[PDB]
Formats: sequence, C-alpha cells, structure tokens
Amino acid sequence: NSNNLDSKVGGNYNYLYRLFRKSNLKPFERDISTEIYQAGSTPCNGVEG
Amino acid sequence: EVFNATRFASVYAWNRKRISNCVADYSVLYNSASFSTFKCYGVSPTKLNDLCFTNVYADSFVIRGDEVRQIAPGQTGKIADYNYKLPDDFTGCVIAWNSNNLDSKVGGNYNYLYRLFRKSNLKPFERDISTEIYQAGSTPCNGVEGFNCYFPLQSYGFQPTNGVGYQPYRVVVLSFELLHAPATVCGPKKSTNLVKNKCVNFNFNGLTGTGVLTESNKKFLPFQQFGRDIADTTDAVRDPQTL
Amino acid sequence: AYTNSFTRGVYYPDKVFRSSVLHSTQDLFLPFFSNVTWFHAIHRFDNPVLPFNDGVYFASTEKSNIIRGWIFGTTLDSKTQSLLIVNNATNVVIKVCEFQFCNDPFLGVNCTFEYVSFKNLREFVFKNIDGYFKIYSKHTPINLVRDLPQGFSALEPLVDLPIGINITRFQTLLALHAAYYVGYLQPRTFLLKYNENGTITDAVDCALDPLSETKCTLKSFTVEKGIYQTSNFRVQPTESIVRFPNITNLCPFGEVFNATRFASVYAWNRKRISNCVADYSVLYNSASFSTFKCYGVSPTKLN
Amino acid sequence: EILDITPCSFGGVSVITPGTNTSNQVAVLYQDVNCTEV
Amino acid sequence: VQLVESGGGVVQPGRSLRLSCAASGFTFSIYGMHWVRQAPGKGLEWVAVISYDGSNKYYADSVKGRFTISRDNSKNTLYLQMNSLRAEDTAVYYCAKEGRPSDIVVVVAFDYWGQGTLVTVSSAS
Amino acid sequence: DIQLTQSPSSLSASVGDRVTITCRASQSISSYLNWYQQKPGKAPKLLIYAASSLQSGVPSRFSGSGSGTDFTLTISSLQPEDFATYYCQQSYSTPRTFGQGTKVEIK
Amino acid sequence: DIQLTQSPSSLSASVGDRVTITCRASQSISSYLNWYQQKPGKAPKLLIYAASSLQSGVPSRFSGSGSGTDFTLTISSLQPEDFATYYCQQSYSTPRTFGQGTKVEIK
Amino acid sequence: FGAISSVLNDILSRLDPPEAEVQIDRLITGRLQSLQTYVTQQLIRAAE
Amino acid sequence: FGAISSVLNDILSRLDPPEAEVQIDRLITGRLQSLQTYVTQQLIRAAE
Ligand SMILES: *[C@@H]1O[C@H](CO)[C@@H](O[C@@H]2O[C@H](CO)[C@@H](O)[C@H](O)[C@H]2NC(C)=O)[C@H](O)[C@H]1NC(C)=O
Ligand SMILES: *[C@@H]1O[C@H](CO)[C@@H](O)[C@H](O)[C@H]1NC(C)=O
Ligand SMILES: *[C@@H]1O[C@H](CO)[C@@H](O)[C@H](O)[C@H]1NC(C)=O
Ligand SMILES: *[C@@H]1O[C@H](CO)[C@@H](O)[C@H](O)[C@H]1NC(C)=O
Ligand SMILES: *[C@@H]1O[C@H](CO)[C@@H](O)[C@H](O)[C@H]1NC(C)=O
Ligand SMILES: *[C@@H]1O[C@H](CO)[C@@H](O)[C@H](O)[C@H]1NC(C)=O
Ligand SMILES: *[C@@H]1O[C@H](CO)[C@@H](O)[C@H](O)[C@H]1NC(C)=O
Repeated sequence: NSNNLDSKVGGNYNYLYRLFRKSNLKPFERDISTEIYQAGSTPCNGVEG
Repeated sequence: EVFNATRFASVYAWNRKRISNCVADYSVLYNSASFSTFKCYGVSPTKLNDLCFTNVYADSFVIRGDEVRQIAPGQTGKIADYNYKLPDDFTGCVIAWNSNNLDSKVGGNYNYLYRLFRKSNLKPFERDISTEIYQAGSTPCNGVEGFNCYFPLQSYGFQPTNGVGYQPYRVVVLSFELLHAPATVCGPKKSTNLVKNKCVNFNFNGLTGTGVLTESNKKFLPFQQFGRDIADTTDAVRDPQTL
Repeated sequence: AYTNSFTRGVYYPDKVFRSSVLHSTQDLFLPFFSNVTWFHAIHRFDNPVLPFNDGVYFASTEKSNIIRGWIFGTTLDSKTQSLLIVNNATNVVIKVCEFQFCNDPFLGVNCTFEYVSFKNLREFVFKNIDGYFKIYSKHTPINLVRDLPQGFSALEPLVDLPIGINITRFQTLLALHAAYYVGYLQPRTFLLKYNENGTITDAVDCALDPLSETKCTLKSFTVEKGIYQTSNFRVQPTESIVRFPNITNLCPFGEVFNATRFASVYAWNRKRISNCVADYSVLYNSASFSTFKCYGVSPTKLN
Repeated sequence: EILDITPCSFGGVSVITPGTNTSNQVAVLYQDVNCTEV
Repeated sequence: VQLVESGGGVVQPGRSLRLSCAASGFTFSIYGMHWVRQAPGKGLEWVAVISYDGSNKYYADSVKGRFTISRDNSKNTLYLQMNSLRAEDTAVYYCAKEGRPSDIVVVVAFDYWGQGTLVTVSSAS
Repeated sequence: DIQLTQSPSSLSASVGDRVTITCRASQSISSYLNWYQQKPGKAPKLLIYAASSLQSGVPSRFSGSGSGTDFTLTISSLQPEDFATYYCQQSYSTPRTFGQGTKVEIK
Repeated sequence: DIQLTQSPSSLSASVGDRVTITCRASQSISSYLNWYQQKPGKAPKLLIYAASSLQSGVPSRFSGSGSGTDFTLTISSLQPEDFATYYCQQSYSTPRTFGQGTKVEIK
Repeated sequence: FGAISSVLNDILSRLDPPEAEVQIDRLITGRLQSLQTYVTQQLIRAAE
Repeated sequence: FGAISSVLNDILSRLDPPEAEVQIDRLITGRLQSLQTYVTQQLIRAAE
C-alpha cells in the first residue's frame, strides 16, 4: 500500500478505473480508448447521463 | 418483474417464481452495470443467451453483504447452512446488488429475517418457514422463553449507516435444469428456413450438431420428439416449425 | 380385495423413437405380478382415502363412465396445497386451490394454476417426480368383467403439469346416483422391447425372478441353453457392534475453553490431551463460536 | 482376547437354464457358500 | 418502530381495567410481549410474559388470577386486563419489546420500550 | 428463584467521577444481566447486555463487566446528563427479576 | 422535457421536526433525482443522489426516497444548521433541470 | 467419465475454454482409455 | 495411489462427499489400472 505517498489529504483523483467496456479484455492489452459507453439503446454522441 | 420487484422476500422464506415456455433474453438483462456480483457456475455467462433450457428457477431474497459470497455451490455458513443450500452440481448462477437505495429507511429496518441455528443442517433447495421454537438439548420447552429455547428467527437491523458489509444486498439466483426434454425456454435467435438433402450445420430446439437432413418415412408417435439410435445417437428429430 | 397386476403398467419413460431396440431403463414402474388393492363401486361401501407413494397405478374397468376424478393433497382440508382433477361431461378440469374437501367428497349425478379441456380400461399411471406431475394413459377395450386382463399395452404420456407438492394422500371421485384398482410403483429396472414403429410390445422386469435377471444380463428376451452368471451374492451384516475401549475420564477441554489467562500468540499454550474420552460434539454445540472450519476431518463426525 | 475376523461369505450367482424355447423352469447356483446362508 | 401504551388513569378500587400496547414498525408476531410496572417512587417490577402467538402466557405471583394479558397478532396489539384493582396496584406500567441484540451472543434482552401509563387505583375523584 | 442485589442503593457524585455499581445474582447466571438507565418521567434505555457488552449509541464512558454472580456497571467520566436510576436485569430464566434500582445524582 | 415541482415551496419548522419535501417529475425517471442544499450566499451542496442514496459527509438525519415520478427528502430531527434552500435535480437526460427550490426556515 | 456431460458439443457449447479444459481432459482420458482397451483386445484376438 | 490413505473406509469415514470424491477418484483410477493390468496379464498368459 502507498498511503504514505498517495491520497494526500482530500481525495486523490489522479488515478483511474476504466469501468465497463463492451467486451471482455484479452490478455496483456492496455486499453486507452475512452470514446464513451453505449449500453444497447442507441442514443449516444450527445454524451451525457 | 423479478428484478423490478418491490417486495423482496426474506431469506428464510424466499420466493421461487418459476419461468417457462417463453423467450428469455439474458444477454441484455445483465448488460447493465447495476449488478455487483454475477458469478456463474454451470454456464459461462456470455453464452447464456444462446442455450435452450427445459426450465429455469428464480429464487430471490435479501441478505447482508458478507453472506452474498456464501450463496454458492459447495459453501458453508450461517445462511449457507440454514437458509439457502445449493447442491454441488448447481447449474445456474447468482445475482447481487445492494438496496440501501430501497431498504433500511432511517430508523432500523426489521422486516427481514435471519433463520439462525436450527436442529439440523438444511438440505438443498428447501424453504423452511417452521419457526415454532428451538430445544438445545436441555428439555424445558413449550414454556417458550429465555433459556436454551432460543427463537430461531433473528432479524436484520438494517441501517443507512451500517458500513459496507452489513448493507442489504438484494439477490436472485437462477438455477437452470437442462435435460433431454422439449426445451420450453430459449434465447432470442430468429431462424432460417429448412434445407434438405444437403450437408448443413443444424440446430433444432437447441439440440446442435450437423448432418444431412432428409425426410423420414418412419412414423413418430404424436408425443415423441427426438429419434434415437441403437447406439444412442441422435438420428431423427421432429421439425418444430412444421410437424 | 386383492388381485394380480399381471403385465400392465409399462409406460414410455421418455421422448424417444427406438425401433427394434431392446432398451434398458431404470425408473418407477409397477412390478410385475404385484398385488393391487381392488375397490368396488356396487350395492354399501365407499371410496376411502388411499395413501399415495413415489408413484401410483390407477386402472379402472368402466362400463357407465362413473369415475371422473382424482384428489392429490397432503391434508385435503384447505390447510395445505391441494390439486384436483375432474372430468365432467365434456370438460377436463384441473385446479390446485386449497379446497375445503367433503369427508365424503363425491360428484353427484389462496388459489393458483388452472387448466381446462365392463368394456373399457382407462388405465392411468400418476407419478410425481422432481417437482413435476406426470400423467399417463391408455384406453384398451376388454370383455372380461371379473378381473384384470393379461396382456401388454404400453401407456402413452397424456399430460405433464408443474405443481411441486408433497402429495402423500389420494382419493378418487365417482359419479353418484364400477370397480377400480390401485397399485404402487417401485424403482425397478425394466428392459423394454421397442417394435419397428416404436410401440412397446414386451418388457421384462430385471428383478422379478432368477430367469428374468438373465434376460436383462443377456439383454435378450430369448436366452440359449447354458449357464449364465448374473449377480453377486452378499450376506448383509445384521448387527453392528460399536465396541470402544473401557476407560472413564472426560478430557480437560473445559479448562482450555474456560481458561482465564490466554497466552499471547508468540508464546502460545500447548496443552496436550490424551488417554481420555473426549466429547467434541456437545463441546461445539454452542453458538458462541465464530469460526470452526475443519480441514482433515468433517466436523460433525469427530465424536 | 484373541479374535479372528473372516470376511462374510459371498459368491457369484449363476443361473442354470435350458434354452427358453424348450422351457422356463430354472435352477440357481450359488457359488462357494454353504447351504445355510441362503 | 413505535410502541403505543395507553389505557391508564384514575380507577376506583376493586374495579377492572384493560390496557393497550400498540405495536408498529416491526414484525410484532415474532416477539414475546411483557408488561412491567413501576410504582411511583420505587423501581421496576416484572409483571407478565406472553408467547409470540399468545398460546403461552405467564404472570408473577403478585398478579396471578387477577391479571389476564391478551394478544391479537391479527391486528398486532397487546392488552392487559387487571381485575380487582387495589392501592398496591397503583403504578405506572411499561410494555416492553422482547428479542435479542442485533445478532449472536446469547442473551434475550429488553429492547425498545413503551412510554408509560399510570394506573392510579384511588377512590378520590 | 433469582434475586438481584445492587450496591449502593443510591449515591451522588460530581462530573467526571468514576462510578461503579455492583449487581450480585442469587446464583450463577454469568451471561444474562442487562443494565438499563431510566430518567425519571421517561422510559428506560437499554445500556448493557450480557453484563459486559455495550449497546450502540451509548457513550463509550459506559462500560460493563462481570460473570457468574458478580456484575458491575462503570462510567469512566460522569457527565451532566448521566444522572439517573440504573437497574440491572438478569435474563437467565423466567420470571426475570430486576434489582432495587440505583439513583445517581449530583453533589 | 422533464419538469420538477416541489411541495411545499417553502416552510418553517422547529428544531427536531421531521420535515418532508416532495419532488415530482414530469414523467417516470425513477433513478436520477439529486437533492442539493444551498445556503444563502454560498454554493449548493450535494446531499442525495439517485433520489434515495446518501452522500458521504452528510448527517444521517438527512434522508431521501422515491422512484418513478414521486420523490421525497426527509429529515428525522431538524437541526439549527439545516435551514437552507433545497433543490431536487433530475439527471435522466439533457437538459437536466431543477425544482423551484424549497427554503427551510426557523419559526 | 466424471464430467458434467458426455456429449462433447455441450461442454464446448455452454462453458468457455478456460474451465472447459478441465472438463474435456476427463472425457479424453476416459475415452482414450476405452479405445486403448479395445485395441489390446483386438491384438490378442488377432493372434488367436 | 496418491491419495490420503489406501484404506477406503478412512477416506470414506473421515471426510464427507464433496472432498471425498477427489480422493476416491484417485483410488478408483489407481485400482482400475491395476485390475486392467492383471487381466491383460492373464489373457496373454492364457494364449501361451
Ligand atoms: C409433506 O408432509 C408430510 C406430512 O404428511 C411430511 O412428513 C413428516 O415429516 C416429518 C419430518 O420431521 C416427520 O417427523 C413426520 O412423521 C412426517 N409425517 C408423518 C405423517 O409421518 C413431509 O416432511 C412433508 N414434505 C416434506 C418435503 O417435508
Ligand atoms: C399377494 O396377496 C396374497 C394374498 O391375497 C399373498 O398370498 C401373496 O403372497 C401376495 N403376493 C405379493 C407379491 O404381494
Ligand atoms: C365442469 O366443472 C367445472 C369445474 O370448475 C365447472 O366450472 C363447469 O361449470 C362444469 N361443467 C362444464 C360443462 O364444464
Ligand atoms: C394464504 O397464504 C398465506 C401465506 O402466509 C396464509 O397466511 C393464509 O393463511 C392463507 N390463506 C388461508 C385462507 O389460509
Ligand atoms: C406400423 O404402423 C403401420 C400403420 O401406421 C402398420 O401398417 C404397421 O403394421 C405397423 N408396424 C408395426 C411393427 O407395428
Ligand atoms: C423356437 O420357438 C419358435 C416359436 O417361438 C418355434 O417355431 C420353433 O420351432 C422353436 N425351436 C425349437 C428348436 O424349439
Ligand atoms: C456346511 O456346514 C455343515 C455344518 O453345519 C457342514 O457339515 C458342511 O460340510 C458345510 N458345507 C461345506 C460345503 O463345507
């Protein structure tokens, strides 16, 4: 753990998550594609909410 | 309606709504981020959409966070040994997501029960609603109070301020029974027409496999579906769309 | 009264189309040559409640369509879930309410699922399995009025329906202004001879008699002259002597569990216990203890 | 006390039959058991 | 969770009275119900115990025969019929919920109580 | 039967004082005492169960201990709102009895 | 579009009062309301999201609920610092709107 | 042969490779054992 | 045969089914090969 060096005093927000993506990730594949998530129902590209 | 239910039942007496003869569509159903645990045992969850089952089973109830890991094949624990018991050969899988959204309003929720110790371990798939009393070796009973006659049904004290492992996880477990019977439930895949006298890969009612399909002079009985060979290999099927 | 269930009772166990195949299956069947309790519908008499079982064979000779109904309940008194099947003039009715049944429940001449539709044998085999209720049927005509006819008619599966109960008691419904038979199935192994079309024409009970065991072993109806080894004899142990040593001194677990000065982790106690009658079962029959996970021996059996 | 344990009697069961098409009378042979355990 | 005690007041000696204990907020049909009196100036005194279904009801020797506590799980309300009231019966009365703390230790303890109602057995008016 | 004995029957103390109240049972119950606080004119509040365990929402200065027949309720630092009547309640068996009540007041 | 109507528009209550503020949507959103507390002259503060889920650092007396169109924010015991203007905010779709604001005052 | 199902397509169809192997490897070991016994039977019968 | 104990009753007694299966399945496979070997020994020696 790295509390001594991270989470300084108010919530460190510099580290990310990459939550759900369309398909399961193949081994040793770093993915940086952050276009948006779609969730079946067509509406996108007005990306909010 | 199962997942959008309004009154989840307590764990000691779980609902067992049955689903059959309908076109299930699992893939979109779990294509939502709400569900927190989705461990599937008998079937890889992705392929759920493809299979055909004879019958399924929707069992739902409410438990705290720590017990959700317990609901599983080959598990032991308080709810595991006393409320809901899965056979080792469980074919199906479990669903989990919290309901602090909907439960433990602000002052101590007491509408969900526990079914603590009972005389003997619970056999798989048995809802037990018999809470008359416990005995604890030392005889004096039917004077129901206080010493070594301890009431079996505890209640959950559900609080909005209850940590993360004590919160109410609404769960629902699907158990598929897969047999060589007319499959009532199936995924949502439309079908092509029939091509005969030709080497075609074929899937009938979810049977699967390839072959050369030709008309048969043999006379099935009305109820029979699947012709079979002396070596117990499929050789004849009845076309579902047209008999 | 009793009589002989000569050969009746075989039903297509599943959905298959074997042609000229001798197929061995193990399932609930009416054992051959069994005693079936034979109930009358003459003169006073009545149709008593009959115990259900893993399965029930119901064969009735009928000449005037008196018999119309069946009852399948645990209590049969509206306390507990109760199925009904009745056939009035042209309609077949199945209901599963918690019905208030008459002590003499007869058809004179929280509710749930419903569906609606001597010269005669309306043979039926009512079996309840794995939360599913199955009904099998056949309508062979006969002219022998006295008793059951020898012969072999297979039973096609009429209907299947999903109730899922403890059905443990049974009664029938007669039209009141026609004898019927009852047999109880058993988990026997049968060898069924499918014909060319698939009509079962003959079958043999694998356990009826020494000759019949061979037919299953050879997997043939006709067996040639000779000696055939079939099964293995075993003398079942009758008593089970529980002999353990004779020393009387209870092991000192109590002081360990009722200790006052538990030692620290780095310097943990190592109290040794031996030469005594330990009693693990009552020891851990208390709900204080939080973790009991046992590796080398299943916890219950320790005693 | 000095005790011997001898495993309980067991043998194969053989069925003597004339060919069925002649008859159905059948006699049974129990292998290597005394005629008391039957 | 609210427990409603009511039915106290001024009563002449030797008379009778029925007290009410209304249950709300929890599955009342699953817990024993107790009445406990506290007479003015002195402490708490256990009075009566009933089963979760009312099928088993017990009292203290000070009140046996005189008092009859009742239960109606259909509407989930508790009652106590005191007959032949006297000056010693003048006391505030508590109906208290039974049950155990949130989960295992052993003990069954007195959790959430009522609010108290005085039953003053007095000839004055 | 079971008899509950408290000592002292009453006392007074100043703010911050360590108070100790003893409840002795007729016989060995060892697991069943319950400490309740009653402010006058209001309903009692459960404080301690099993004679050594603390109820949620109660300040940590409250503390309980004991087993067998000897039981104790202690407060490390008395506070201006502590001052009330405390009853020990055994739950070993029916009919459950109480102590004689102990009122702690100001000085 | 989506419209939010609150009730009451404003109110006053004494300390400890259970105050309830209702927000109805134009149509069924059922998961997207957000309760924000704005003191006068300062920036609004998040209290509740998804119309029934609590934001950390918010006192427990704060409580929200609802689904479909009917939503409510409830406070068990009103406190000297709770008096402010509260806005329900749906997140169902753009343009994400607010209610008309509910000011809590002292009487 | 101590696997969930005899029909190979099922195991291949329902559950995905990473745990499917543990299921097939019992089918292979069992089936391969059966075929090997048959051959040794034929070889001996061939000599006769 | 690479199991906890050669005696069947031990692994039968001491452990309940869920773990017993993996232990027994090793014994059965081990015994079965031993019986398989013996028969093939007899058949070959029978020919001679
Ligand atoms: C269905 O109902 C029967 C009652 O007719 C149940 O059988 C009882 O089981 C208990 C088990 O503890 C026995 O002690 C009783 O003796 C049985 N009854 C009789 C009359 O002997 C049966 O358990 C119920 N079904 C299931 C699945 O439990
Ligand atoms: C059938 O019942 C008769 C008496 O009617 C009895 O002698 C016979 O042994 C019984 N046989 C069987 C198989 O139950
Ligand atoms: C037959 O019985 C059913 C049982 O519900 C009843 O509703 C019906 O009226 C009866 N008659 C006919 C003609 O169906
Ligand atoms: C219907 O079912 C409920 C389920 O708890 C039961 O309480 C009720 O008694 C049943 N109705 C009747 C008439 O028994
Ligand atoms: C099969 O059925 C046909 C008529 O459906 C009949 O002509 C034929 O004899 C039957 N064969 C057998 C073996 O039953
Ligand atoms: C065998 O039985 C058939 C009839 O089933 C008969 O025609 C034939 O003559 C019999 N053969 C012998 C050798 O008995
Ligand atoms: C069976 O036991 C009797 C004594 O009871 C003995 O005479 C006989 O020889 C025994 N049979 C054999 C085959 O040893």
